[PDB]
Amino acid sequence: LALHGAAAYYVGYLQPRTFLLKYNENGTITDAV
Amino acid sequence: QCVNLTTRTQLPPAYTNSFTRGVYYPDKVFRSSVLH
Amino acid sequence: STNLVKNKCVNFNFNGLTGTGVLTESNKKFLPFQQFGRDIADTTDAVR
Ligand SMILES: *[C@@H]1O[C@H](CO)[C@@H](O[C@@H]2O[C@H](CO)[C@@H](O)[C@H](O)[C@H]2NC(C)=O)[C@H](O)[C@H]1NC(C)=O
Ligand SMILES: *[C@@H]1O[C@H](CO)[C@@H](O[C@@H]2O[C@H](CO)[C@@H](O)[C@H](O)[C@H]2NC(C)=O)[C@H](O)[C@H]1NC(C)=O
Ligand SMILES: *[C@@H]1O[C@H](CO)[C@@H](O)[C@H](O)[C@H]1NC(C)=O
Repeated sequence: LALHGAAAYYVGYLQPRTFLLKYNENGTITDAV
Repeated sequence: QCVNLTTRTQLPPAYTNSFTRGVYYPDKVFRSSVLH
Repeated sequence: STNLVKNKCVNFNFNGLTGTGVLTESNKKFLPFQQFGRDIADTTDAVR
């Protein structure tokens, strides 16, 4: 961080999972299960 | 040189919830109009 | 490398990937980090 200001940060941890991803007609992921 | 910062109030840690966050593209193949 | 010929069935080699078929102009827009496009049956149907 830096010193002299308003900041907030969040940390989470990844696990091996199976996801169902949705691709629209432009190729972007818009939803997941 | 290293300086140990003082004058910092200690507080209990805080938690929150991730609402369907953290999804990334698994590979580099283009796909469209599909459930994968 | 040879010339690019369209609208005819032609054996093709793209960056080492070989196949047969007919090439047409596409409206798909690839993000900069991708090179091939694949359909539901997982076969390659688009190429930059
Ligand atoms: C900030 O505080 C740490 C203590 O957490 C100091 O590190 C210690 O330094 C002494 C002397 O070099 C060592 O005997 C200890 O083992 C160190 N402790 C740890 C946990 O490493 C550090 O020197 C301080 N920084 C300053 C005074 O600038
Ligand atoms: C998120 O995780 C934290 C850390 O495990 C949970 O905090 C604990 O909650 C239980 C039950 O309320 C307490 O008995 C523990 O003392 C808490 N630990 C700490 C370090 O505070 C928290 O409940 C979890 N869920 C939410 C919604 O915050
Ligand atoms: C897809 O691309 C078209 C053309 O750029 C754009 O108009 C549209 O908003 C995009 N998104 C969707 C969901 O169709």
